Amino acid sequence: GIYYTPKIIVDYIVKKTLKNHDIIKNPYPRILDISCGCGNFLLEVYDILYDLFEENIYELKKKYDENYWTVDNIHRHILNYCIYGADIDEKAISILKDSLTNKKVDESDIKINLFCCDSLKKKWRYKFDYIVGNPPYIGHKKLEKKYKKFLLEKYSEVYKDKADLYFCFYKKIIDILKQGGIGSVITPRYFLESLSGKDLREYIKSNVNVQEIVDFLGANIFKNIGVSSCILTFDKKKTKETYIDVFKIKNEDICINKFETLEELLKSSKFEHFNINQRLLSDEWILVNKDDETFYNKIQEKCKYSLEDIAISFQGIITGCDKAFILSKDDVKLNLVDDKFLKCWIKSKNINKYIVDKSEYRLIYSNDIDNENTNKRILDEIIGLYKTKLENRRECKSGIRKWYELQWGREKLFFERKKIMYPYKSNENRFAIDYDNNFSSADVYSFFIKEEYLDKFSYEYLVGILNSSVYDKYFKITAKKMSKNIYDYYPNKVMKIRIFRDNNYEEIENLSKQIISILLNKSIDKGKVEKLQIKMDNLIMDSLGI
DNA sequence: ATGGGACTTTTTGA
DNA sequence: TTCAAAAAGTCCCA
Ligand SMILES: OC[C@H]1O[C@@H](n2cnc3c(NCCCc4ccccc4)ncnc32)[C@H](O)[C@@H]1O
Ligand SMILES: [K+]
Ligand SMILES: [K+]
Repeated sequence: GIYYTPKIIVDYIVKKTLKNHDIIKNPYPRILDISCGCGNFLLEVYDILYDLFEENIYELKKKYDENYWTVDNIHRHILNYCIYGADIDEKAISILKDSLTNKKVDESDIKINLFCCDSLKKKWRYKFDYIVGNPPYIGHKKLEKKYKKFLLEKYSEVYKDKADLYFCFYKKIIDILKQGGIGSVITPRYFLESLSGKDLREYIKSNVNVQEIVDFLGANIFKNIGVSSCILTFDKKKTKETYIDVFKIKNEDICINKFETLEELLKSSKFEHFNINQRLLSDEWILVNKDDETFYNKIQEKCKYSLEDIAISFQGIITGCDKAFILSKDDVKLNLVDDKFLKCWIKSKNINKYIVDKSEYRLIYSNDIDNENTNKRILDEIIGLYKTKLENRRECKSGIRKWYELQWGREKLFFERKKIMYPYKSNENRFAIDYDNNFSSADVYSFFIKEEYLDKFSYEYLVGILNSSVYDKYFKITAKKMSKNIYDYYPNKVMKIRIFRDNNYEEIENLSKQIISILLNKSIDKGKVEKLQIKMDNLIMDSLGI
């Protein structure tokens, strides 16, 4: 339903927009929260406004109607002309209306600008000086399909495919912000790097000046909520400089109440600060300090190939109901399944650097079951146990897929070959050579080398550089940060990784072969692997001139 | 009970 | 026909 923003963040966002407002020049500022809820932001806006008017009451009295500008009239003026809110939930609006009314503690029917409505559909009849708040976050699975049709038709500039509802709130906030106005919101951080956020990033960069980005990375800002947050402050002021302040957290384990204010935390050693030229932003926003930019640019300039140039990428199997098709390799039910139907099956946790654990699970590649009479035992006793849920998959409702078939069985011959596999979400680079024809779900991605690039790049060389500390840091510069100690390792970024080939190729490959050989023996002395990795990292840093 | 850690399905638009 | 993206993740315990 409704999510509670921490008070320290609310106060920071309100101060960000109002701390330098010239109330003498403009005593009628319009401040709007478009998903105000119970008024976490708007009630704080009231307090800031009240002090602002009271500190300058005599100056306003002298400059303007001296009967209008009294301390006793500040409450009425704020509610009539300054505070605006919208929310879909009428109970929240009712509570906020009482809270705003009780700030005074009837005289005559004071009107409060609170709208119970869908903020994305409301005919907004004027623009606003300042916009603050915390919009709803709803992804592609959890957003109602009927509503998505409206968003795709009307918010197509920021919303396509797997985009999120809060993209549209960025759009609406920008569109109804007054010229010279200031907006400050807390949203998920994912749009900063995600493929879905590309159009939204283009919309922001070309319509507002981004003053500041506070990136909390994987820190837990909302207690008991699995989301990662950032704060964006932007304006429509005519400026020539357009440089962004970026505050990036250093330690994700920090608790947000370290000081009384967020400014103390931002200026502390817990955060790093650097500046980014908004004019230099491409479709991607590479937000790193100068040392990392130099590091990243050296590697990009030195590497003449990308993984996409040399490799074929694919996502793993999607059965659509794992419990129906995935069995423990020691399950007695597998005696019913001819081994021609059985594939080795691994999870993301089975991928280490350079090699995969031995599989403990088997997939029934049910697409190869010819019909329901020749293998009735498998259908009745294993797969049919989940027949109702299997029939509710989209391709079964439409008749594209039989009820016992895998939803997305892919191509078997893609998996039954030497290939490289990596987990879809990890704390570090973990690229392994698969020797055992392992299948996997979508928590593991795979690629193999194009035949015309085999004489330039071997699998052993590739897992060598890809698992190095250099490439771990290099990938994480632009990688999508998901939660604490987790990055997405998806092809839309993994395949952009650039690779090189030079005089160190042979020794890097040989070091990788030694690592693999040690990792695969029984009396495993894991320690020497670390020494070999350090030597390989030195060769790689020498190659890339870092 | 909360807060922190290990781990990751299938729905969905294109 | 069939690809790949998506954390207001999910679930557990001390
Ligand atoms: O969570 C943050 C706050 O945000 C409010 N809020 C959500 N969503 C809209 C909204 N429009 C989008 C509607 C999306 C939708 C479509 C179908 C069914 C259910 C939701 N407009 C104004 N406040 C909103 C919530 O009430 C809450 O207080
Ligand atoms: K006057
Ligand atoms: K988080």
